[PDB]
Amino acid sequence: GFVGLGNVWRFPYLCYKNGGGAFLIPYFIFLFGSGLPVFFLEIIIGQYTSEGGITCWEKICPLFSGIGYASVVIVSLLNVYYIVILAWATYYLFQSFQKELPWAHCNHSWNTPHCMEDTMRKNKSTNFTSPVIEFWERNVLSLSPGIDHPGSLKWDLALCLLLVWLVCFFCIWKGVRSTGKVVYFTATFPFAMLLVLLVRGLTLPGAGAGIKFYLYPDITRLEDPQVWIDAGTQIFFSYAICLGAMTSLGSYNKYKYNSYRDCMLLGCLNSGTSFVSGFAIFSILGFMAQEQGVDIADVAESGPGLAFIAYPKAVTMMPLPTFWSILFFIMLLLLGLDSQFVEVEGQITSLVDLYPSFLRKGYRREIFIAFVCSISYLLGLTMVTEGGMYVFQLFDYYAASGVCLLWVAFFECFVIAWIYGGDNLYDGIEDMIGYRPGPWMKYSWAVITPVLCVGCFIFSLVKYVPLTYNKTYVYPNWAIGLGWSLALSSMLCVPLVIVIRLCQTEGPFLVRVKYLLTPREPNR
Amino acid sequence: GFVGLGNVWRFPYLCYKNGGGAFLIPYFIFLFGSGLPVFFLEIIIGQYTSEGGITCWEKICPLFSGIGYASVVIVSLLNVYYIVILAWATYYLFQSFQKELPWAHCNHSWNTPHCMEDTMRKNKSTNFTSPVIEFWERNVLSLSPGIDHPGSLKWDLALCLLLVWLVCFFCIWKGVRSTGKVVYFTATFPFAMLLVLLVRGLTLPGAGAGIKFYLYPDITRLEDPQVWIDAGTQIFFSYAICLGAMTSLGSYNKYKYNSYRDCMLLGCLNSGTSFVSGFAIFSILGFMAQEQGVDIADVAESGPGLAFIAYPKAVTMMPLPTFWSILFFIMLLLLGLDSQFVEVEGQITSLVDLYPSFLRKGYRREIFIAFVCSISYLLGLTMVTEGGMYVFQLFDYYAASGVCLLWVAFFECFVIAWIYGGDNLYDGIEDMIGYRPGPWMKYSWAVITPVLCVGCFIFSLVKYVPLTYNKTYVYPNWAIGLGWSLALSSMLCVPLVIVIRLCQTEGPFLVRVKYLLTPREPNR
Ligand SMILES: CC(C)CCC[C@@H](C)[C@H]1CC[C@H]2[C@@H]3CC=C4C[C@@H](O)CC[C@]4(C)[C@H]3CC[C@]12C
Ligand SMILES: CC(C)CCC[C@@H](C)[C@H]1CC[C@H]2[C@@H]3CC=C4C[C@@H](O)CC[C@]4(C)[C@H]3CC[C@]12C
Ligand SMILES: CC(C)CCC[C@@H](C)[C@H]1CC[C@H]2[C@@H]3CC=C4C[C@@H](O)CC[C@]4(C)[C@H]3CC[C@]12C
Ligand SMILES: CC(C)CCC[C@@H](C)[C@H]1CC[C@H]2[C@@H]3CC=C4C[C@@H](O)CC[C@]4(C)[C@H]3CC[C@]12C
Ligand SMILES: CCCCCCCCCCCC
Ligand SMILES: CCCCCCCCCCCC
Ligand SMILES: CCCCCCCCCC
Ligand SMILES: CCCCCCCCCC
Ligand SMILES: CCCCCCCC
Ligand SMILES: CCCCCCCC
Repeated sequence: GFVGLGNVWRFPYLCYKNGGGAFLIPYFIFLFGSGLPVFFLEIIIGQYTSEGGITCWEKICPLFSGIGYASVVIVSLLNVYYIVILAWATYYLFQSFQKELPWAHCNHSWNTPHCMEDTMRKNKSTNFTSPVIEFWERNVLSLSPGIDHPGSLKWDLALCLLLVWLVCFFCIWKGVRSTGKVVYFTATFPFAMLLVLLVRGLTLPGAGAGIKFYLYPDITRLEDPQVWIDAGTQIFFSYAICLGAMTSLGSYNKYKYNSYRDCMLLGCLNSGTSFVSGFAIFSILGFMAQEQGVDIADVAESGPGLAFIAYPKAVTMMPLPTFWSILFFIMLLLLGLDSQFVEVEGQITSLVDLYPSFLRKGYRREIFIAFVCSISYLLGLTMVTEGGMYVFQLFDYYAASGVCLLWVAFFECFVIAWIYGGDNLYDGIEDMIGYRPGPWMKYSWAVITPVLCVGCFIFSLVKYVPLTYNKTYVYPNWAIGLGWSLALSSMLCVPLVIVIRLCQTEGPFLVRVKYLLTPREPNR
Repeated sequence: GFVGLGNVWRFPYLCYKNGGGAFLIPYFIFLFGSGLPVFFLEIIIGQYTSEGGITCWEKICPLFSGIGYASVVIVSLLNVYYIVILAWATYYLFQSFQKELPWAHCNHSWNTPHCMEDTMRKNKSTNFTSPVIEFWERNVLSLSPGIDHPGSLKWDLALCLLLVWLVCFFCIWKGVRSTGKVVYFTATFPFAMLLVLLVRGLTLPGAGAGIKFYLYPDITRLEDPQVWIDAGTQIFFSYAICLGAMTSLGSYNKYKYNSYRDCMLLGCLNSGTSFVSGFAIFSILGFMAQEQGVDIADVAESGPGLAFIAYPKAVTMMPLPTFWSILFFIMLLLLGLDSQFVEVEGQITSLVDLYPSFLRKGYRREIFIAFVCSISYLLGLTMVTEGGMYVFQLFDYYAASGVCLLWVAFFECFVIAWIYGGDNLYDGIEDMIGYRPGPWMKYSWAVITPVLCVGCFIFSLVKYVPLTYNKTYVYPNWAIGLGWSLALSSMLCVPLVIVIRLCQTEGPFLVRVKYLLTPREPNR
């Protein structure tokens, strides 16, 4: 279940946004420096404590327990916008049940008269747009001029959003497993369809330029600090780390269990599939580039939904457009639904034991399931509006990416490396997994991750570039302040809990900090 | 370790030889009818008996125990020629240690003056040959006019053959594990390089025609019975079934072990990698087809070594030819060496307990290791000669493929389905794997496999077409008789043992057959 939408949507969009292969160098650097390190860190914390996200930190250190609450805020904010991605896929699937796909040609009402089939884009107001972009913006999104103009709500997406929310609600309400029936179909189908797209994508006449764009890096983009943050957060996003799910996932694992092999295996496949999937989508872009006579960096739309622009273009070029289009949206929806079933249930599982005596399992719990879904439905309803795409971009860049992931990832390593000690963790690890691992992990949590986290944070601050959508829309100042509020909401959690914890322990600050620094029953 | 030279070399050659996608329909039919069925059959026999190839049949049925000896003959004959494939790869690797690859251009001594670089083939004695083919036939094989002309021995291959034989001898002699050190590098590297070739192969300008050739079938070829036999034996070859290795492999498995999941998983990946690998090599052929202005069915050489013609052509188009060429031959040699380490040690392990009191572990055993390797070295030395390629084709088509695999596969199912009973096996299976499986297996061993095995055998006999090499060389009558002798050697083992055992049990034939039909201590 390592495959998610991030690997097929977030990764391609981020890599496309950040030049070409210039994304890869920070991507693999962050992978081998922190990603697998912090992934194993959370997994082994879960195994050592056999406890949940917030509470395992309490076991490791009563102070700096705000990391757990920060994770809850991130997962909550993530679910609010992650579901809207599934809403688009569901709408596309519904539109893929018609004989001729709507985006195959642009002669319908919503298409701007300046549209022209990609086949004639080069064959024949110099700026000519494509049907695939038109359907996504003038039909699926009804893009408004700006975030300051919300406009009329699009009920089509709202209904699709309600459906996916209801599917998620019932699955959690009825304790339905994340993978339905046999896990194989839920597993091999994403691989099969991805390989179907890859074979089609590579075979495309323009795939050569796309792969060269995909792999050959640009050192100039490395100077811009945004690529380092995005690559670092990409890994943080795809592995679903710093959200408390992996700590819960490691909880179920037995004390005597070789989680090291699982983490490095599941870690490399999750990134490996993303890298392979990057070949397919970027191969499409090269084909679109030469067919349209437009540069690869400008042939697609640099906003979330690159998976909704290049991949539906491939299914159009597939032997049976309708057949393949339906299957793609099925696997796309499948990769998102299973993620939601696990990540949504994580916070309620985190919330139910967070505030007991009121959320007892049963009547109190069942209404809470709808309560979480409904409030998050109204909040997720904002992205449905015509200008809700821009709000979505703020949620993607800030709520569960950007500085927020770096800050929490830093404190996860900062606590374990110094307050708890990387050497002290190995003593449990060799007891648990049976053998003491090498020095790659210890020198990553203590040095590589803290250096990478702060350096990206600091260089971001001095070289501050405001967030832009489609590299052409400048956000208003208030929206950036609103966007930072989501990030500040999660990051402020750690310091806030520290102050509360210190107050609880009346006494000299030094005595109080030392008292609560002591780990409390780390393992049983 | 499911990947072998069968998936990277045997499948491409067979598919290429038997038209295009017309190979696939019998391929998947035989897969789902017998391949996974007989694979699980041998695995579950090994698990139920926890005993070796010959002896497990004795447990199931003292009569029809010749299946074990037939497997020994097949594995022995297979090892004699399988090693010569590694000898070619080793020679290619040695030739890949030079700055410029020898087959990149044809201006050397061995190249016929009628050769012309593929780049100039279409750009410019109408039949013009290519350097890649020239290097393989002239420098690597020194192809003689016919099998009736052996000619001078090529010492280069003989030395390479001795080296791989010595590597195999020492690994078995020192009990070295099949996978050296960490299994990961022995495992992920074949996948990585295969995916490197696939990305390069698909990106090639002519990959479109090759995939269409690969997938779109021809019903006319289905009439020819040779495609059904080759597809059936391809599955039998790639899974290394009907050789007694899987029976030994299933022996190590615990009685309470879900081998069903392992078999269907390892079964589908082994065929899945072969199918994916077929895309890469056939993509190359389409690129060679359009660059040479020659049909895909005639652009390569229809003899064993298609992996030595298309794949080295691919690395000549990769960014670092020498770098990738060395890596390819490394993974090619890796896919063969590990197979030899396991399949060679299988027969000595089968021979040592077959004739005890003389092959005791130690001084008697160690000289036997060289004795098996040396005799098989002299026998494998025949394919090294200039005309030894044709002898190799006889070994490929007859010794461990063709009718020989069908006959033994038939009797494996014929014994279990009728003499032992498919229902009786399930009673153990539900006790072992914990749950009774479906009716797909039982109706395959009793109906699908026996119908497929005999039907291919019968239609082969009535529509007899003599074996040909490169679709242009007609073998002499004596060579076919020699070739059938290898096949008749293995198949005749079954009836021979039956007569010997019937003699052992003096009495009425009906009483004797019934007495030895009774299973003897099937499980402990
Ligand atoms: C899945 C992992 C192993 C990555 C896939 C392969 C990696 C190693 C990359 C590195 C360099 C790459 C090559 C670099 C340049 C080109 C030229 C282009 O016109 C076709 C693709 C091709 C030939 C690339 C194929 C893939 C490649 C070999
Ligand atoms: C909307 C923006 C401002 C985000 C606001 C986040 C609020 C709702 C969150 C973030 C940090 C949270 C606090 C952090 C720590 C604790 C200590 C615990 O023992 C009781 C709850 C308490 C006191 C939390 C209450 C709720 C809280 C204040
Ligand atoms: C690995 C398994 C799933 C097989 C790989 C994909 C299978 C399902 C096959 C079946 C039909 C195939 C397509 C049939 C025809 C063509 C046209 C050709 O010009 C490019 C490849 C393309 C577009 C094929 C891509 C691969 C394909 C989709
Ligand atoms: C070179 C060609 C003709 C192949 C010859 C194969 C010979 C060497 C093999 C094939 C079948 C074998 C026989 C089959 C069965 C048994 C019964 C066993 O209890 C003693 C060995 C004995 C009697 C085998 C002796 C060797 C044998 C005759
Ligand atoms: C000028 C009006 C702009 C309205 C923007 C609404 C943004 C909603 C954000 C919701 C965050 C939870
Ligand atoms: C006319 C001479 C032809 C010689 C052919 C030799 C074939 C050797 C076969 C070895 C089988 C074990
Ligand atoms: C081109 C005809 C397509 C008809 C609908 C197919 C739906 C398949 C769902 C698995
Ligand atoms: C010989 C010059 C090209 C580099 C070859 C490197 C081969 C590495 C094999 C592991
Ligand atoms: C300028 C502020 C407009 C409304 C912002 C609402 C944020 C939840
Ligand atoms: C016509 C027979 C030539 C020699 C055959 C040798 C077979 C081992």
